[PDB]
Amino acid sequence: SMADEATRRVVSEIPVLKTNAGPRDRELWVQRLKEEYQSLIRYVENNKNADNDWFRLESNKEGTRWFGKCWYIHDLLKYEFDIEFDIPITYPTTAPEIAVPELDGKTAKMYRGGKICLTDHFKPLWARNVPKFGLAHLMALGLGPFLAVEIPDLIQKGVIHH
Repeated sequence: SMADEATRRVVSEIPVLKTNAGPRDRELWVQRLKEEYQSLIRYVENNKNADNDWFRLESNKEGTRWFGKCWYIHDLLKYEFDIEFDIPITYPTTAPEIAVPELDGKTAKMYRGGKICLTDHFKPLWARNVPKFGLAHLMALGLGPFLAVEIPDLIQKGVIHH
């Protein structure tokens, strides 16, 4: 499978997550958050080592609301966008909906609130991997490929300015 090798090439050095727990699940949710932060920080460290340090994320105390920033460089100009998502009750079987609010109504590849349309391939890929993928994978496989198509397009069409 090209699909399987492409997934491995992107995520093989991202720590795999273990705990099947969502926000309501008490000590099991605290454990899943340890795995989420472990996976996120290793992904960030690998990104730094590859000159691709492209996002920052923080959460509320309970790890149910995530927010931060992503950066996309195009023709050597850096474009910054605020990002956010809620953790669904049914996480991690259900994937979170990433919002880039400043892009709300600026592309057909997003729905209301600036929520990114995840491919008919990203969702079944998440589903096939439950519960091994987490927020690092959402960034690497969901938001990353979105920006690599849409930011270039929106700069060309004069929708996004520097």
